[PDB]
Amino acid sequence: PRRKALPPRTEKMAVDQDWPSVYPVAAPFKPSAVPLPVRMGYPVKKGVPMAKEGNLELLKIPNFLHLTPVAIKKHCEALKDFCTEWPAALDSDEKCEKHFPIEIDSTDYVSSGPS
Amino acid sequence: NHHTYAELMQTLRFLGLYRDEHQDFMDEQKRLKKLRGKEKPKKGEGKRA
Amino acid sequence: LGISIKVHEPPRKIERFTLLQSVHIYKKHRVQYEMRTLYRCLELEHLTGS
Amino acid sequence: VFQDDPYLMPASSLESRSFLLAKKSGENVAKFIINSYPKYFQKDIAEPHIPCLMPEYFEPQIKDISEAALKERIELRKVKASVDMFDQLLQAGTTVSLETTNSLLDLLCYYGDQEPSTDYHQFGVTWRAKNNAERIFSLMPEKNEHSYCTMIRGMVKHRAYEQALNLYTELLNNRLHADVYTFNALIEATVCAINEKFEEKWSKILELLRHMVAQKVKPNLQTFNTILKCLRRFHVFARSPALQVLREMKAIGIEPSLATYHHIIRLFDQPGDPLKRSSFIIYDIMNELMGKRFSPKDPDDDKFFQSAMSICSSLRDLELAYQVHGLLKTGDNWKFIGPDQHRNFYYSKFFDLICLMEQIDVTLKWYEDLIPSAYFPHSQTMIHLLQALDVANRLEVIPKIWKDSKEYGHTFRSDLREEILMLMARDKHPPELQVAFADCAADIKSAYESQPIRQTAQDWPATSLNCIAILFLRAGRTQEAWKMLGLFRKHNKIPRSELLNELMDSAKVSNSPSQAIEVVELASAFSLPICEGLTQRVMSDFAINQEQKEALSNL
Amino acid sequence: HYVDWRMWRDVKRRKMAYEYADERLRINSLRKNTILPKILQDVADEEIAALPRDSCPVRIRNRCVMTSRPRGVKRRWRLSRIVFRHLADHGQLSGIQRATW
Amino acid sequence: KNRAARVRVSKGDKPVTYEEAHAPHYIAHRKGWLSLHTGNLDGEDHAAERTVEDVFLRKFMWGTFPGCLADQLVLKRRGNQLEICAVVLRQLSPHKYYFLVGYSETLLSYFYKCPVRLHLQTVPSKVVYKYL
Amino acid sequence: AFVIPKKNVPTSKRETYTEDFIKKQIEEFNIGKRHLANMMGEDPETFTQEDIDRAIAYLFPSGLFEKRARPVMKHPEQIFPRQRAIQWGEDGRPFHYLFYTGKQSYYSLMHDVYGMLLNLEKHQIGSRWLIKEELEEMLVEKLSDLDYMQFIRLLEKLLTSQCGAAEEEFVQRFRRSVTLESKKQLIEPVQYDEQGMAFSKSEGKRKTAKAEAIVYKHGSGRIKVNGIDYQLYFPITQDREQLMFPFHFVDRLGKHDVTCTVSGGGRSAQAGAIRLAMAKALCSFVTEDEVEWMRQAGLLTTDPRVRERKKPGQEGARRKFTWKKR
Amino acid sequence: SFFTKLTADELWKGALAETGAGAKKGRGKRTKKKKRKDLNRGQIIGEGRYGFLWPGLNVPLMKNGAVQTIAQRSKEEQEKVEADMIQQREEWDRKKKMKVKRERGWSGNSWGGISLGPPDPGPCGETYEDFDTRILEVRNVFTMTAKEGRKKSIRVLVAVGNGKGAAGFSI
RNA sequence: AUAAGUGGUUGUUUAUAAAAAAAUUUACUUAA
RNA sequence: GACCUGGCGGUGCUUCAUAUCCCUCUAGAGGAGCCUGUUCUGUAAUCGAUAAACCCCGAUCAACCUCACCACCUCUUGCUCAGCCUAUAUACCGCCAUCUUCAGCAAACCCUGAUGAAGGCUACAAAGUAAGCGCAAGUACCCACGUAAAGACGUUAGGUCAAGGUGUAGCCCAUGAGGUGGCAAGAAAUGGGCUACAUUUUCUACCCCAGAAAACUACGAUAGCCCUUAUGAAACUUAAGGGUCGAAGGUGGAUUUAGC
Ligand SMILES: C[NH+](C)c1cc(NC(=O)CNC(C)(C)C)c(O)c2c1C[C@H]1C[C@H]3[C@H]([NH+](C)C)C(O)=C(C(N)=O)C(=O)[C@@]3(O)C(O)=C1C2=O
Ligand SMILES: [K+]
Ligand SMILES: [Mg+2]
Ligand SMILES: [Mg+2]
Ligand SMILES: [Mg+2]
Ligand SMILES: [Mg+2]
Ligand SMILES: [Mg+2]
Ligand SMILES: [Mg+2]
Ligand SMILES: [Mg+2]
Ligand SMILES: [Mg+2]
Ligand SMILES: [Mg+2]
Ligand SMILES: [Mg+2]
Ligand SMILES: [Mg+2]
Ligand SMILES: [Mg+2]
Ligand SMILES: [Mg+2]
Ligand SMILES: [Mg+2]
Ligand SMILES: [Mg+2]
Ligand SMILES: [Mg+2]
Ligand SMILES: [Mg+2]
Ligand SMILES: [Mg+2]
Ligand SMILES: [Mg+2]
Repeated sequence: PRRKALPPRTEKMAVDQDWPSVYPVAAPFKPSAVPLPVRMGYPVKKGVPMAKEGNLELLKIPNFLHLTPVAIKKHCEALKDFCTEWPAALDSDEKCEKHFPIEIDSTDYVSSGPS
Repeated sequence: NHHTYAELMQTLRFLGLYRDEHQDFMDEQKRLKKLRGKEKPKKGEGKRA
Repeated sequence: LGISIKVHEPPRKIERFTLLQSVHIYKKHRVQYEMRTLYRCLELEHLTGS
Repeated sequence: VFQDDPYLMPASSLESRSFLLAKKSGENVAKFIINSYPKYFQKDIAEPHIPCLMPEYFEPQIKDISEAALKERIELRKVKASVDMFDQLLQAGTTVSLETTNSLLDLLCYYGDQEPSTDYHQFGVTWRAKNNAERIFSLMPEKNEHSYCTMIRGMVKHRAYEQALNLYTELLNNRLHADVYTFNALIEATVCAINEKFEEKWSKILELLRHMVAQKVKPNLQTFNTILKCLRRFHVFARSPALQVLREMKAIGIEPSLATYHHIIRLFDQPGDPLKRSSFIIYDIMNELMGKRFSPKDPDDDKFFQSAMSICSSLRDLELAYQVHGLLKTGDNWKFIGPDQHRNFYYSKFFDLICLMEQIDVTLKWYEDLIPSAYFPHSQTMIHLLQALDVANRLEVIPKIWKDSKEYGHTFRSDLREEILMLMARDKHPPELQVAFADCAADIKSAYESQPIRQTAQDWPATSLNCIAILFLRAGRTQEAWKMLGLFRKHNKIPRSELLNELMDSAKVSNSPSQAIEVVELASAFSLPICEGLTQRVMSDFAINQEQKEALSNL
Repeated sequence: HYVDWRMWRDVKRRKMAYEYADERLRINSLRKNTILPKILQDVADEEIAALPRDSCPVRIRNRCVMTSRPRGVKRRWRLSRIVFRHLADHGQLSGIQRATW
Repeated sequence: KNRAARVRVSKGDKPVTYEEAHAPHYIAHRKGWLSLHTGNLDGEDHAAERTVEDVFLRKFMWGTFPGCLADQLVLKRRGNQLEICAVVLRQLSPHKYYFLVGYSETLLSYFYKCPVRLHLQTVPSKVVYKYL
Repeated sequence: AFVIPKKNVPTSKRETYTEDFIKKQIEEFNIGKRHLANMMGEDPETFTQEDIDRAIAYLFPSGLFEKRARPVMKHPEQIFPRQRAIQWGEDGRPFHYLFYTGKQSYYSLMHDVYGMLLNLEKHQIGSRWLIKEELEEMLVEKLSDLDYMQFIRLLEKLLTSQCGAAEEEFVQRFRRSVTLESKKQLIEPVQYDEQGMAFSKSEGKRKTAKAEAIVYKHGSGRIKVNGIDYQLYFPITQDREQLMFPFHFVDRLGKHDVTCTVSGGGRSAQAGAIRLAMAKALCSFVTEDEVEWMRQAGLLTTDPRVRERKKPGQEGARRKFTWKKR
Repeated sequence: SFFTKLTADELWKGALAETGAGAKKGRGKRTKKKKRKDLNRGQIIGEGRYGFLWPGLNVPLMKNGAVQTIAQRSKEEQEKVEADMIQQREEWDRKKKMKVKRERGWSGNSWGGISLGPPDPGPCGETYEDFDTRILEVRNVFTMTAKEGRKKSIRVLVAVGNGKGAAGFSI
């Protein structure tokens, strides 16, 4: 015979699951793993936007499914541990430049590529 | 580096791991011309001296 | 994370340039292209290195 | 590690294994090409530089005869190049450093003068008496302690115990102390060499310990683990000595690793009914190890959990299994569960025990968590989940269990495709369940029809056939149920008494005398002893006189 | 395996020009001032005029890297207008669209 | 008449994909970019080197998965990473797909000196937007 | 027998959305609606459509200039085209007595409205006749423009004659509503400075020039453009005549003080931006009738005439290169 | 250059020259017509010139329950594989040079008398397998158009009949 | 109700075809 | 002989014509010098475009390079599992011109014509229903406006084998590859542009309330000579500046372009 594809696992997903476990990091939109009936595509006349499956328009979006509000709050809790506290004495900019007269500026440039 | 892009993709074809539709096309045409007798003459040992 | 943050949109940049539309002649016919660069500045304030 | 497509998702444990080998196979072909054509991959674009995405060079690039050039062949583990260069270098008469010679020996001994195979260009004794390693030692003018030690260790791996012991004698003749590793290798040699009883081996062991103490050699974890590893042959006489060893390490300060307990639990778990002695020890071990983060220290640390779980399941200790599993899930301990074999074994046993000894609701919770997230079931572990559902009198789930059975590659498994029917047909049920099981029934019917085993031999368990028929009747597909009758005669599979008995009701519900006659006429042809009893009921219930004589005349 | 012999002649020019750049720089510096004696600058003139002609950087031509075209190349992508458009028109250049205003 | 990247009308019988069905004047309007990196942004560098890499990969993938691709690649870049999002068909053995994923990823990571991933999305048949 | 190649005439899959198909879509939307609220950490029971749109916009961000090309997750009834229900049963008899006209809905309506007019004989702003595209959706029948026009004629003929409450509510089914925008100038708040002086401030824009004016309720006629007297900032008279224009028109030369700032453009576009900014700020201190007259004098409109781009292959915005016949 | 190589679709479209001004108005009068060959037809993924055997692609992944390693066919063995490939191509081409015997009607080159088989089955299961269909006349008729010019249509006359009294004809 | 001459040559419908590649061992360590 | 469809008519009528007809409005081109194409002449010395729809066109660009040209001197499995800017754009893909400052092209049916090529219109309706593709809608830019963009099927074997690729034919000690040097001029004739001929001007100051100039260095060259500088290895040539020099020109014949 010819290997048949299993059904999408969105059906086995609980309407109350924790979504952050499904997409922990940035990953490309997978129709079989996202339980949303989302459609995209300029519709033909008397037609509907195209279904998620095989929809190359949805695969061209840089999606934010790995950064839901839930996920962010959870993430930032685990990261409060890493950050230290601003000197409460340095309330205003007046106080900043009283105690620290020099300011050093520098820029970092984030860009995609091998180098 | 055009020497690297052609030489890599040439071995990948000789290794069986890359299909070169263009080189397949040109091989077919070359094969047919040979049948018609329109084959490249041997260098030096040509019709002329 | 308890950081003070303000956001504004710096105005966009649209870089356009023109090319010939045909391979050989027809100088009066061009294709024009652009690249939009959109911006958002996150102004964070009073942070420690960590 | 798998691709997340409905069509590339593995759908069985075989695929789970096969798909990862295919991905790894393609990586070898890449790495084979990358290393065979380095020039196509020698253009570094990365900043910062990535050393690991560069090609590798395995051939020694210095052909001059010098001490430095020797190191390359040794570092490059090129046994043939080193010996050939060594021969020429020796003929030149130049001096070879003791350290350089020692390193050359390690490579030759470690691999037994057998070149490690890479990319492209078992039963029996692999060691050969006329091997170059032996010759090199003779040529070696000076032989230090490492020379003797390294040679013995390799002999152990190649089963050359007898001469290794003889070589150990020469070391003693030179009044040279051996290292910890030499002793650890020797311990296995003495025990594996001869098949003497424990007491004889025990005495020999104590002799070496006295040598170890006399030589002021401080033992390692491996030192003791080797003992426990060898003591598995004396599967009952080494039990008490083992407890001495365990307590001794704790005294010295060496904390037992997972490999230690692995040897222990294997040793104490022998074929026996009570196994209460073992039982106690297992329990104590787990109590000792509760909430203990482990680090890899012994090569056998990975085999613990599979053994632990096996015993837990053999003793049927659900509360102990939760402690074993509870330990695996602490910190980074899950990394010790070992290869795929170990992992299936663990989860297969662990879950069998759950289905048997746990509440059904909690079994379904563990069913959803473990499968296929962590474990691709075997055909059997579906049966156990079926049985556990029966014991819990939860047959509303059997339909779901059938779907999953197909989705894990158990559509054709004979054993499984029967139990489901039996349980679904054993009893009558409310209309809903009856209908529900009838839909599942037709689904399994398709499987029996399109059996791939049919190419070999089509099997049709009459019991399975019965269950189907019953369920089709309870739904109303009498016509389809009647088609089964043809199949019985076709496959020459006599129906079950219960199927024949229930066939009477089918005619009564339909109130179609014509069909009722057909059932009896066919059953009578087979002269089944149960059929005769049915004929008496039919003749009393409904039977035309003219039709009776026609049946008799055939006899 | 370059697109043609005109590209191949530019590949070599770019490579030779790179080899001699430090020498050419040093010699120019001598002859690009009023400080040094003219008898010395005149020697420098001779010296740099004797370096191979294909090390002279003005002889480099920015050809389409795909088709070798010597004119009509956008320098940010090193492609001719014909080749640039073909990728731009299929959607294959990140962030580049048709301009309308 | 304009020709660039237009599929002509034909006779109502030509299957075309959403991608193919849209002309270049729809590239920021009704459809997106098949590649996404930072080279072509104002102030950014290396647009040329990104472009040569993208022309090779599309060619590389087309011949490496012969007859399998059901649409165009989506090329993504995030920092050091490269993502190749193919939509393939369901005719090749999943064993062969896994071989090719492992092969292509490995070979491309050593060629372009970066982590390269390849996300397949199988479809039964080529998704038809319109019958031109 | 010559076998002619069988043409795949029905290549184009025609839109066929069975009622069962829709219900399976509404099911998936409800299930998906709950997953969406779960991801967003919101209450599945109060997740409105506007929460679906906000969430989908964030999770699948697209800049595509057309909204119909962006990702969407809507109720299947707002997405799929409404379709006519099966018009005959299993026996094959159509359910409507006007089936065979092809337009049972349109001619049913026409039959009804005609009767309503017939019975009447036996008895004796802000709203718009729905457009055709609307009636076709109300009737689900592709309709001709001449059909529509004939239909509307009956309706209007119905309005003319006396109608009861029952008839009027019928007509209203086809009379839509038109919100009417007011062309009435919005008046700027009167504010007060530290010294308690009343002023209003407004903005004006002319070409690339932008002006901000503060008009004081009381003053002498002092305009100070960018800190300079108006006569010195605008040495050109035409420029000064433009600043006079707002105040002269309402008879208020010499009654107000103005502080403006302008930037961009050239001198005369600056004069016209300041004119507009001053006129708008001045609306707070005149009557509503005077504001309307100022609107009808063209003093309160932004001038939209701005420089047009040059086109390629031309000399200018409109100017062409010389055309050479031969 | 690797980057100047195009796809088979682009290559055949240019080489075949199905479109162009030649096709229009019968300007091109070269009867000889090439046909597109799918050069991917007999191609196996993983099969190359050097004869390497890739486990999991070109050869089976597992042998005797063990994972195979990279292997390469012998030179003598590879010759057979390449020689066999040539044979299949030739025989595949052989099938397409065989001329089919078209049963002739009133004349060798005439459409009259040729049979078109039974009428196509109706929409609602209506069937016409009783009826035969013979062509009576094929004629290229022309009209003139403002844009193109000589526009060809085909007028065809057929007759249908079951041989039991029922018959008809249509254009 | 003015007057408006000319344009070498040449040119069209001969008949249909198709592929697949693929599936034996479903869980240890161990010993003689 | 008689038709059908189209074209065309110095064909009728009726409407129209939008910087899309005429009368109208504004600024120009055709005369001068200059700049830059083309042709023609020349040269040993490239190719392409060449009514509209070629003529500052391929070129968002040639001192060498670029380069394809000419002369001379070299090389021969040759950067390439060769190469060819050799022929054929009338074999083609690719990308376009043109009507188009269009609204039409239409598969599938049904009907009409005695079942001919063909044809299919009436709303108080009389045989057409039509999916698709254009137009439209939508979107870009500062709006519902405008400008872009879009703009089918076809027409002109229209342009482009010299962007690249390529069918067919040809070259393979050469029609290929490389080095050195060189041409790329003007009797002229014409296309497009720039600057002028001045008083609504010229020069300074200022960038809008000034002073001067104004037919002998008035107005008027961005042209010639001289010098310097910039870039470059190379500049009598390319560009910038300065000086010198004050030419033709005194609002341009037939005709002709653009703009709401
Ligand atoms: C000899 N004539 C009949 C001809 C022949 C060919 N080519 C061949 O016959 C080639 N034969 C080979 C293949 C070499 C054996 C031809 O290729 C051509 C033409 C005609 C020209 C005419 C061109 C003309 N102008 C530019 C000189 C023109 O203006 C038009 C026009 N329509 O206005 C053209 O059609 C023209 O440009 C053109 O295309 C021609 C040819 O194509
Ligand atoms: K050619
Ligand atoms: Mg155009
Ligand atoms: Mg202008
Ligand atoms: Mg004459
Ligand atoms: Mg004529
Ligand atoms: Mg006519
Ligand atoms: Mg002029
Ligand atoms: Mg002139
Ligand atoms: Mg020329
Ligand atoms: Mg020419
Ligand atoms: Mg030509
Ligand atoms: Mg012409
Ligand atoms: Mg040549
Ligand atoms: Mg042409
Ligand atoms: Mg063409
Ligand atoms: Mg000709
Ligand atoms: Mg508009
Ligand atoms: Mg336009
Ligand atoms: Mg439009
Ligand atoms: Mg031509």
